[PDB]
Amino acid sequence: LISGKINKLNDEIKQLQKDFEVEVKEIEIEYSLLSGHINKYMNEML
Amino acid sequence: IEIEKMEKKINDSNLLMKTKISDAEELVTSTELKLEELKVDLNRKRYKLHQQVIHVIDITSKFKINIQSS
Repeated sequence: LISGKINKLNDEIKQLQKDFEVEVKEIEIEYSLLSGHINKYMNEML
Repeated sequence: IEIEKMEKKINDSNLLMKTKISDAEELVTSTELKLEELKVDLNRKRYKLHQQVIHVIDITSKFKINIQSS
């Protein structure tokens, strides 16, 4: 239970949190890239 | 009195057995339920982040349409 099931579940929780953090970071990278594209779109108005 | 004192010890040990087994099973079930709830919450957060990305794309499209129509 402790060294097994409970520890395995805790490790799975940590891995799921890490995967969620990676996905959130990728989504925020896309967000920042789109924002930079829009800022450049201001320059492309000229 | 020695016999009954150690019999009370035995009864306490059996009650502790039942309590320990119940607590261990409850801990395992609670950890599993917490994992499932965290999975659901993170899926919802991912969906909300995708919706936010869609909202930003919609904002960009609306701004482009407004500028081009002007």
